[PDB]
This record gives sequence, C-alpha cells and structure tokens, in this order.
Amino acid sequence: LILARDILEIGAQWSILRKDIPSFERYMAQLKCYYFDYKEQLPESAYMHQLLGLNLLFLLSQNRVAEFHTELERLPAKDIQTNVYIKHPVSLEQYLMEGSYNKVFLAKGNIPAESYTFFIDILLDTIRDEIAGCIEKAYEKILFTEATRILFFNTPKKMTDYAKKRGWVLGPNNYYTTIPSTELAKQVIEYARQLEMIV
Amino acid sequence: PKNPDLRIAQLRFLLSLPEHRGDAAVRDELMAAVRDNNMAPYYEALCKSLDWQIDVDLLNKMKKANEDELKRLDEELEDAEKNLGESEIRDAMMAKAEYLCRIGDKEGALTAFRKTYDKTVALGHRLDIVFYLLRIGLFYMDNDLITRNTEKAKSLIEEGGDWDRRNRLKVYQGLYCVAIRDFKQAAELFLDTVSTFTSYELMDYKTFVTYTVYVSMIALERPDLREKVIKGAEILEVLHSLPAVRQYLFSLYECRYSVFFQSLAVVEQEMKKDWLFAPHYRYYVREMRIHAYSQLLESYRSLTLGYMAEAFGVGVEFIDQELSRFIAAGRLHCKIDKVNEIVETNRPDSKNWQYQETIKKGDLLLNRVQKLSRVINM
Amino acid sequence: IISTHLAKLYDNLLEQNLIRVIEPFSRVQIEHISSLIKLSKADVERKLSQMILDKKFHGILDQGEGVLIIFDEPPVDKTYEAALETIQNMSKVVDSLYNKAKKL
Amino acid sequence: YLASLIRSVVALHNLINNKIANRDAEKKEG
Amino acid sequence: AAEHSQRELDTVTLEDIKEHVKQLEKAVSGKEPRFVLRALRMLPSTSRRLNHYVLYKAVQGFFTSNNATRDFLLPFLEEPMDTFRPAASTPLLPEVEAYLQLLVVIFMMNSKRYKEAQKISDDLMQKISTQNRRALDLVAAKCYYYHARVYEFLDKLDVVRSFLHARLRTATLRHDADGQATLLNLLLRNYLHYSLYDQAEKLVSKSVFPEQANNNEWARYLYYTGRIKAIQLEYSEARRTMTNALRKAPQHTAVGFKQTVHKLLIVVELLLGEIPDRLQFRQPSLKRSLMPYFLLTQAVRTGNLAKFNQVLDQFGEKFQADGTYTLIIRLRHNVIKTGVRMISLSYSRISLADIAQKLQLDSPEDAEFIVAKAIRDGVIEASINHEKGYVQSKEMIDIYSTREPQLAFHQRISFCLDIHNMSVKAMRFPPK
Amino acid sequence: VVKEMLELAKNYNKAVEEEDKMTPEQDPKRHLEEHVDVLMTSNIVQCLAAMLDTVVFKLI
Amino acid sequence: DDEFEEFPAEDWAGLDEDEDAHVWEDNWDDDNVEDDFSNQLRAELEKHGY
Repeated sequence: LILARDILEIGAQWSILRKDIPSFERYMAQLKCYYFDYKEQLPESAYMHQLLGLNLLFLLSQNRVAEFHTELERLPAKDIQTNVYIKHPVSLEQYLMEGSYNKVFLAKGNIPAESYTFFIDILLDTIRDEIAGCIEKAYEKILFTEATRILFFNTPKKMTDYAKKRGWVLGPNNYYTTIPSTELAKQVIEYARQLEMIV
Repeated sequence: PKNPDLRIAQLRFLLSLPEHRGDAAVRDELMAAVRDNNMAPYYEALCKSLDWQIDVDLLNKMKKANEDELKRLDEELEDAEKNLGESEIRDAMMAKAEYLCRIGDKEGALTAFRKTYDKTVALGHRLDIVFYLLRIGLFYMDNDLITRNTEKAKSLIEEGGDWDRRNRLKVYQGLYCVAIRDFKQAAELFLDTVSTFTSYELMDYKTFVTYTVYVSMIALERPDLREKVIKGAEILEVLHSLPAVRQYLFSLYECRYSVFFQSLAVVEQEMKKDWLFAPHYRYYVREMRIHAYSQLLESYRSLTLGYMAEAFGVGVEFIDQELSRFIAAGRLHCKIDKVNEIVETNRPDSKNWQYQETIKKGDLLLNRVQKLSRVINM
Repeated sequence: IISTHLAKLYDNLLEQNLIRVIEPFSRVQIEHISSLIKLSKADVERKLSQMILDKKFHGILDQGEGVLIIFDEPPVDKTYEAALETIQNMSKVVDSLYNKAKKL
Repeated sequence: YLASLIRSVVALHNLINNKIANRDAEKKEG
Repeated sequence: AAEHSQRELDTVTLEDIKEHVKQLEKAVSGKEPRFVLRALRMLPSTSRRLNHYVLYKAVQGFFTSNNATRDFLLPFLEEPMDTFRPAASTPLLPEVEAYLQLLVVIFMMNSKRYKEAQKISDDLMQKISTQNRRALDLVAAKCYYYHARVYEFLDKLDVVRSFLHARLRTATLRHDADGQATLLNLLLRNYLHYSLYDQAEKLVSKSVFPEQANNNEWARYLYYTGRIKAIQLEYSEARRTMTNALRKAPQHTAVGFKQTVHKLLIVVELLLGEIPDRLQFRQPSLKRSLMPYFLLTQAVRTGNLAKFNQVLDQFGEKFQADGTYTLIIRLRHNVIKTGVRMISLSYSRISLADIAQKLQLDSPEDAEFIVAKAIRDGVIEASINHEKGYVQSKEMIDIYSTREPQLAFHQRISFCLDIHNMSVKAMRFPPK
Repeated sequence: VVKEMLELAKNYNKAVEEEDKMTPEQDPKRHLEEHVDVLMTSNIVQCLAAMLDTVVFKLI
Repeated sequence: DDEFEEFPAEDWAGLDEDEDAHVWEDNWDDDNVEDDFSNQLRAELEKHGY
C-alpha cells in the first residue's frame, strides 16, 4: 500500500506538473481512497496535507464550496489552524468567504510550496469571474473607468474582451404582473374537487 | 414594621457609581437599629463592610438581653397560660417579627408563623405574614414563598373579606417586571386602587402615586390612557403635590419631548434607588424611549433628521443612533435614508397588518393541528 | 377657571377652523394653511401633529418635505377581525382536542 | 383559512372520537 | 422489605409484559398492521424496570417450546435459584419470539454488558433476516433500532453498514415504512458518525422518505438531512428543516436531541444572519447546556473580535464537540454579513463610508466589496446607485394586491384539505 | 357568515370542553359545518366565475 | 417515543445553580452596554449648547 499510494501521489503531483485536471480528479479520488480513509496501516505520509490543500483549492477553483467544505470537515481539527499546508487554504478561503478579495490579492504569494502557483493562477481567475458576476448583479449601470478599475483586468483590452465574453455591455456614455387565471383557476377547481367526489 | 426597605437596597448594595455606602443612610439604618436592634442587615455587612465594629457587640449585649426578656415573656405567657387561637402566641409571632426577623433572621419566624397559621384560623394573621415575608422576599429575595402566599390569599382566603391584596402587586411590580410585570396588571390594580390607598403600612401615599405614574405610562402610551391617569382625580391631586413627576407625565402626553427627556433622565436617576431599581430600571428607561419615539413617528410620514433633533430634544446623530438600535429591535416601524435625510415610516395599514397577523396565527394553528393529526391516526 | 376654559375654547375653535377649512384640499402646504390661519410654522405643525396623534383628523405628516397627507381607512377589515379571533378560538378548540387525545 | 381550517379541525374531532369509540368498544369486548 | 416491593414490581411488570405479548398475538390475529405500535409504544417505560426475576419468569412462561435460541440467553442470563403460560404446544409466533428476545437484549444491555449483547443482537438479526411477514416488520424496526443502540456503545458501527444497507433495500422492495425509517435514520447516523457527509448527502438525494412514517422517525430524518445540508451549506433549507423538526420534537423528553438541534439551529441562523430567540436560552433543561453556546451568541451579537477570540479560546472544545468547529469558523467569518444585515434593515440608504464607520471596515472600497458580496445572496434587497452612492432598497410594495397572499393561502388551504381528507380516510370503522 | 362562524365556533369550543367531562351519555358542530359548506360554494364560485370572466370576456 | 439515546441525553452537569432563577424574561437588546440617560443627553448636547 505504500507502493500504490506513492504511485498515486507521484501521479497526482505529476498531474500538477503535467497540468491535466480531468485526470487530476481521478488521481485525487482514488488516492483519497488511498490517503486517509480506513487505511490506518500505512505510515502517515509526509505529503498528506500538501494534497489536501491542493484538492481543496482545486475544488474552490470550479465553485465547489460545499464539497470543499466537506473535505475540510474530513481532515482533523488540530491542523486547520496549525498545519500550514492547510492553513494556506483555510486562510485564503476564509478571506474569500468574508469577501476580502483584496486580502487574497495580497496573499496570493504566501503559498507554502512552489506546488501551489499552478492553480493559484486559476484561483486568481476564479475570484475575478465571481467578482464580475457580483458587480453585474449588484449595479444598475457602471462606468467604463471604474469598471476597468474593479474588474481586475489590468489591460483595458483584457477588460473589453471579458466584457464582450458576457452580455454585460458598454453603454452609450461609457456607462455599462397579470392574472394568469389558469393555474389559479386550476387551484380553485382542485379545491372544488377535494370538496366533491366523496372522501 | 420594616418600611424603608431597611435602606439595604441603597445601603451598600447600591455602591460604586451611586456611591451610597456610608452616609446619612447609615445613620438612618442604625437609628432603625438602636431601636429594634438588628443583626440581620449585618449579614452582607459581616462580609463586605460594617462587619465587626465595636457597636456590633456593644449593642449585642442589651439587644440579646431585651430579646431573651421578650421571648421569655412570650414563653411564660404561652406555657403558664393556655391562651387559644388568636392569642398571646400570636403576640409572640408578631413580636418575633419585630424581633428575630428584626433581630437575627426570618427562618425561625417562618417556623413560628407557619405553626401559628396552623393554629390560628382568621385571615388577618396570614395576610400579616403575607406582607411580612413579601417585604422579606424584597430584602432576602424570595419569590416562590410570596407567590404561594398570594395564591393562598386570593384563591381560597379571599372568600370572606377583600381590599388588602391589591397593594401586594408590589411583588408583581417586581416579579416579571422587566417583561410585563412592571405594568399591565401592575397598573390596572394600581389604577384600581389609587382612589383608595388604605395601606400606609407598605409605603406613603405620595410614593404610591409616583409608582402608579411610573407603571401607568409604561403600561399605556396613549390607548385613551388619559381617561384613567391624566383625567384621573386623585392622581392629578398628588401630581399637583409632586411637580417633577407631573411634568414627567404631561411632557409625554403633551409631546414636550425636549423636557420629557430631561424628566426621563431625572426619574431614571431617582429610579436607581428602589426595590424597583435592580430588575428593570434599564428596561424602563429603554422602553420609555421607545414609547416616546414611536409616539412622534405616529402621525408622521417622513421626518428630516434636523427637525427630529430640534423638536424631539437634540441629537441628529444621536437620534440616528438610537432610532437605529431601536428599529434593529423590530419595533418603531420606519425606514431611514442617509444624507437625503428622510425617515420614511413603514407601519403597515390595518389590512396588511391583518394579513401578516393571519399568516402568523394561522401558521401557529396549522403547526398545532399538524402535530395533532400526526400523533393521532399514527 | 377662565384662563383654562378659554384656552380650551381657543384650542377647540382652532380645531373647528382647521376642519372647516382643508375640506376642499387633499394636499395643501403647511405654509398655505398657516398663512390662511395665521400661526407660526412650528406651532401649527405641533397642533397638526397633536390632531393626527389624537386620531381627531385622519392623515399623516411628511416632514421630510413638509406636507400633510389625507386618506381614509376602509372598514372592510371587519372580516379579518372576525377571522383572527376565530383562529385563536379554533386554537382553544384544538387544545381541548389535545386533552381528548391525552385521554386516548 | 376560515372554513377550510374549521373543516379540518372538525374532521379531526370526528376522527379522535371514533378512535376513542373504537378503543372503548375493544376494551368492552378484552 | 425490599424483596417484597421487588416481587410486587416484578409481578406487575410480568403482567404488563404479558399484556404486550398478548397484544402481539391479537395483532398477528386479525391479520392487520398497527396494534403492534400499541405494543411497542411504551417499551421505554417497561424497560425502565427490567428486573431479572420477571425476565426469567417470562422466559420460562412464553418459551415453553424450549429451543436453542432460549438456550443461548440462559448462559448469560442469571436465573433466580428459588423463583406462567397464558397453554398447549402451539408453535410460537415469530413476532412473539422476536419481541421476547428484544426485551432479553434490552435487559442485557442496560446492565453495561455489551459484547454478549452484541452477539445476541447479531443472532436476533440472523433470524429476522429469514422472516417475510409484515407483522414482523414493525417489530423488526424497533429490534433494529435497539440493536444499533447495543452496537453504538461498543464502537463498532462500521461493520453494521452492510447489514443496514441490505435491510433498508429489503424494506424499500417490500414498501416497509417503520423499518425503512429506522434503518434510514440509523444509517444516516452511521454515515455522519464516520464523517461521510458526502456519502450521506448522496444517499439522501436518491432516497425518498415515507410520508406515513411515525413522528419521531420523521423528526430524526429531518434532523439528519438538516445537519447534512447545514455542513453542505444549504442554510435556508437547513433552518427550515430544523424548525420543522423542533416542532415535531418531543416537548418533555429528548433533552439531548433538542439541545443538539438548538445548537445547530443557532449556528445556522447566525450564519444566515438570524439571531436566535433569547427564550430558548432560558428554559432550565437547556440553560446551562447552551451556556457555552449562549456565550457564543453573546459574542456574535456583540461582534467584538476580542470577546469573540476569548469565547473561541474558552469554548472551542464545545464547538468541535458537536462537529461545529468548522461551522463556527464560518460563523466567525459571517458575523460581518450579519452586521451588514441589521445595518441594511435599519437604513433604507447608507453611504459606504458610513458602512465602514459603523462596521469598522477602514475602507470605502472594502465596504463596497463586502456589501456587494452580501447583497449577492438573498440577505439584502436593494438597488445600488453608483451615480451618487445610493444603496436605495427596493420599494416595499403592498403585499396585498401582489398575488403573494394568494399563493401562501393556496398552499395553506391545500394543507388543510389534505389534513381533512386524510382524517376522513382514517375513520376506520370496526367490523362489529 | 364569518360572524355566524365566530359564534358557532365559540359554541363548539364550549361544547367540546364539556365533552371531556362527559363519558358516552343543535350541535354547534353541524351548523358550523353547513355554514362552512355555504361559504365554500359561494366563495369558490365567485372566484372561479370572476376568473373565467377575466379570460373569456377579454378585449382580444 | 424515542429519547434519541443515539444522542447522549446530555445531563445538565449536576443540576448546579443557575444565573438568578428569575421569572424576568428579557430580550436581545437588554444585554447591550449603556451609560445611564442623563449623561448621554448632556455629553451629546454640550456640542450644541447644554
């Protein structure tokens, strides 16, 4: 089991190196069946918490906050606030949940190992798309200049491409019921039905 | 017997910020000591201050001398003689109220008074103990005994005479007071009784009317309360007797909030020294603020914060802070704007309020009937 | 006994003047009514506030702009008045039924 | 609300009476 | 003296258990379901007594067909040295034997003896796996529940997962309700106990709970799914479900149940921004138990990070003890959203500088970002005007003349109509 | 009709409170029931009729 | 009914002493901090004249 677990660990870190997510998920699930559930006979891998953090960050990268929270619950309580390999996930995701995105923009460089930036970048894109959705459903009209300022697209051309990618459009001055009488009628007819037709 | 709360509420139990720990209150209590000698008020004193002064034992000597003399008199007349029913034994009990209650403790006199209750038949003695241990439960903070006495007096005793239990709402005046009991029935019997006091033992009439005003304005804001407290006769006479509380009431009634707030501060300050103080003084002074604010908001659709400050005392910023902490409580229906400086009142009309009340009472009844239909028929 | 009585009469006649006028109007500035009634803005504002607070004159005051509004409360609410009281009536019925269930 | 909730309560009341009546009939019969 | 009272209580318990057994037989008589829940309804009250003499007399009276199943309890059973069949050799009803084995198990359980109870429960299930009678399905539900109670204190819940899965599927095939409800609740507890929250949630989505299931099992299932979706972040449905369950929770008993439910509803509410009512922090049966959570709620409502930190450092063992330490992490990170919630409920409009001042955010842009995140969720309804800086809330249109009362009333009247129809169907007239 | 339902419901509550202190030995219940039935038919008919009048008697 | 013995039926320690054991039921706004009333008015009013 040490052999097979190391096969899957090297394979998962190679997926980090090879940069393939669909295989990465499968290596994640199989070696999760191999890391920490019911295993108990293999020695504690020095590379447990590393990939717990990597998997949590990946899960956040595709908007899986519920599943991510379950995996957070899985790992022991003594390590959330102590083990830095998961203190960097928990700190970042707490800042995410509070809405302190600028704290994330400061702490993106506070990774504990080089095997984080690979999806630190894609987390950086995840937060910016979430923020863009928030601005779209928060404002009525938003100015060109302030939109470029808060869309985190340093290149204004990049901001314009991300604007065309959505239906949220520029605006002219650079500044981005009935009585249905059928379903309710069905309801009253249903009431009459429940009054009639005996029990 | 023991009227002025023995000052224990203000003597050394109201220290620190109001600072009443040694003053003319100490002299008044020691005057009520040297006559009717006491070590019961010394219980917390043996722990905190006035513990083991020279006078404590230099008066213990003849206090004990007098009390053995008196209890010996009671004994020899209880054993040498065989007086029955309402008799010298009852005299022993009431003396031991003036004595051991006001010597060392209530508990032995609780034994004696319960025994004589089993012995005596009439209601005067049991109501004597009702107010005795009622005031005791004000001193030593007992309430189950007091409510037992009240239930006995009302449910089963009050089949002969009447007229005495009414002023015993004082305990309910301070039982659930921070919740409902500072008012409602605590006023409707005060308002019922204010015409006929007949209970000078418990407090003076002036203080009784002050308490009546305090409970009345919190009970009734303007539900035609004027017919009972403002237009009332005896209340008006004693308000003529007490200008401060009269101003405090009429300012609220006449919407003189500028002076009503100063009067509220004054009543709060004098309010921090009573049996009333400890439980609900915070609650009373917050609730009156709620009532005054909501009184102004009524008959008003939207108010500038400047006129809010100017006509309701002062404090544009203070009024936003207070009104915010009060709407956050859910009461005083109004929505407020920022630097536009508009306070939009959003009290639902009787129709939307009726719909909401329907939703609430329905949902409660539907929950009850759902539980019933589920336990029944399995 | 003549200062109090005549003060009461003055207040009452102020009320009668303020109801006998403003009947034509549904939305009239406090400045107009004060100039037509010859009072200060603050005093007439307090009087109108007292009048509405006493429910003597149906309306509401929008001081955020400084106008008095007029309306009426429709009495159709009697059906809901019956409805809610009948609701807690059936609630007590349900309580008695609960006791009958305790019998079972 | 009014008539429908009243009807439901009435039906439940008719139910429980039968459930006692059936229980009483059974007891009269061990 | 004590022996006399013990003998009288033994006789009255023998008569009560005899009533139970006769009740099983006249329930199997008449070929009907029910009248067996009338049998099992008060097993807590009778299990309160469970003396040795009464158990031995019942064994010797109703197991007159002495079998090896009776001869397995006898080794562990302590029969009295010095010491009734209500009478021929008619074969025992399997329901009766299962019930008697159940009481034997429960006596052997309350006396802190677990391993032999483990074996005896295993043999109880090995025989109940052979019967295919609905009369042995409502009994079998409670046998399963008390068996898992036997197993729980022996810390071997994982081995039972296969058996519970198989019997739950057997119940679903046979359309069982009581057995299905008990097994589903027990297996949800199994999944959550080993922190298999994903597994429990996935099982929940493809499993439909029977509507006919008894009240307490329904409350248990509601609690389990509410915990699942609370740690699964479905807070609104979570609080709705726990409020429902508390409405279905027993008023007198289940003190631990109501305590855990109260704790999790408190954390779910203040995560959503709702402040729990103070009265639930006042009943004597809950006051000191929620005192840690009461201090939690005090810190949450005050919102000061200093008292918050001291409360966390003082009560983190209680916070994790309920599996809520991650929950209280999200609590500590949602108190700010709660603060914004009362800020927006109080104010129709508020400048973001004022937001930062009242909330200590130290930045207008930080306030903008936080308020935007908060208003993304269904916490605050507004209309942000960045032309001037308004957070102008939506006009509170009249709820009447808005079709919302019609929909709410339609749902409620449908509820009453279903209640009436089910009541009129449950009249259940007798034959004679 | 809702006022009559009030009074009939009060009578029902009083009668049921008596029922508990009553072993098997005008009911407010029946009169209540036909009042409910009449309110049912009248109100449901009015709602349904108004809604059909909205649909079929349409400008289009 | 099930006592939910799956949940430890939490013993209230040793039924120890409560806070006050009162019938004084309160609300959420009664536990905030305030500093009397007169001082509030005055200290907030000398900035404008009293």
